[PDB]
Amino acid sequence: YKKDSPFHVMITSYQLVVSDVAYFQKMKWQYMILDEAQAIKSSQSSRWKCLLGFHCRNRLLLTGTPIQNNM
DNA sequence: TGGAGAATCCCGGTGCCGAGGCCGCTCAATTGGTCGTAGCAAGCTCTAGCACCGCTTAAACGCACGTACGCGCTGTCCCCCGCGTTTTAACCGCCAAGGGGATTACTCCCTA
Repeated sequence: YKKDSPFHVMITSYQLVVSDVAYFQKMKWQYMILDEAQAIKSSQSSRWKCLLGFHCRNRLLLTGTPIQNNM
């Protein structure tokens, strides 16, 4: 997108990237941020399984408590 | 027959919204191979379906005859229609609630 574009940064709930996943996986993302990435900490979670498969160049996991319960 | 008026048509204008077409994906239809079987073909039995004959009688049928019931015809009325006034509540819009369900979190113990 260039500066003349309908949007630049989109902000979304973890609830919607799962619910609207079929719309999200039909688009190509130039960068991704994940606030409180402890939400992604479980590999059996759909929000992990969904966001794993997003077509994105670069990703940040923002967290303050990375280690959590287990390796 | 005529007529007036009320009801229905038709013609043109406006709008909206849903049908028909386009695009992504997927997943469910198709290709190719294996294996079992099931139902198709032959052969045997003999079951019961068909045909025929002769007797019996009881069910059918032609006709007599009446009277019981179908239907047109008259009278009445009352009760349902048609139309004007009154009233209500059906329809629409917009917000609210919550209630259900699927995902996520984290311990505890069954079971492999």
